[PDB]
Amino acid sequence: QTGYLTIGGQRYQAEINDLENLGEMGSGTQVWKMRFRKTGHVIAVKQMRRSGNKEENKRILMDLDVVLKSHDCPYIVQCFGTFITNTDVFIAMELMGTCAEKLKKRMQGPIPERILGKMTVAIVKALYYLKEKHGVIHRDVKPSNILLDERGQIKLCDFGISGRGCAAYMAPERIDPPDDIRADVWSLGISLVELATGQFPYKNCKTDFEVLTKVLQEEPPLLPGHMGFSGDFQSFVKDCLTKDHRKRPKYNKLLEHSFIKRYETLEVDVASWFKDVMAKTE
Ligand SMILES: *CCC(=O)Nc1cc(C(=O)NCc2cn(C3CCC3)nn2)cc(-c2n[nH]c3ccccc23)c1
Repeated sequence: QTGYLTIGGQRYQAEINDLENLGEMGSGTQVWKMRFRKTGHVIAVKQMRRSGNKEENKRILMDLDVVLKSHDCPYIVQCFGTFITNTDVFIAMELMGTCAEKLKKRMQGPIPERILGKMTVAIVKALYYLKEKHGVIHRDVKPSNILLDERGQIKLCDFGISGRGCAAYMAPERIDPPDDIRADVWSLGISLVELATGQFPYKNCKTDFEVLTKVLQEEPPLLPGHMGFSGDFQSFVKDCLTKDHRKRPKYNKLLEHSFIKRYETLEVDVASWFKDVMAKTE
């Protein structure tokens, strides 16, 4: 079903001209920021040109296939609807604030652990939902694929390489495979260290292959102990950053980790902290 926008619990018969274009948005690719004239809702609309790249359009249709069937997951970016015109296809995604990568740039420093705790519970349950409900492997987990908004929500972005990735967050066994959902556990751990310290773990790398050598030759980059990080946080990163993929835990035991169980029940106001950081901007 296309041509219908479903914001909240109301379905509106919409058209491409019923959306007011408010300009394009900067993200990993063509997503527009639009305003539904009949309701006033600001939504994200990515436009897939019919005469576009067949390889890029294939990646757009792959993630939409996963996004559409991920409606019962609260940690995946939702699709409000689709518009199939004669020359274009418009996918209406929900509008969020920014990604963890750009949030790292505006912060110009580390991200608090209490914010990464809610983020950790969100991304793990999002990846676990993909492996169980649809057998989907993200294979490209990185801060650029972790969205946030004013309401304090944290969600997963888009899986254009998902199967039933960036070389900077690639798992050790993805570089030298013997003879795999645990590959994203490493990518998540590398993303956590980058956000918890404000610096990429494998620095001073001018080549993608040089990053691959440091993953295999050097020890996994754990969290520093002089920043006040909790023991449960350091235990979660150390478990996620296990070089031997056979010893790295799956999402089942990751959910049973004490660091996850803390921020499932803890009340962390991600909404107020998000508005304060975005206020200080260039
Ligand atoms: C990693 C880069 C990234 O995530 N970029 C990104 C930016 C924005 C964005 O800047 N949106 C503008 C905006 C406007 N508001 C107020 C105006 C009243 C609402 N808040 N943010 C948005 C998104 C984004 N949001 N949902 C998305 C779904 C799929 C892809 C991107 C996306 C991303």
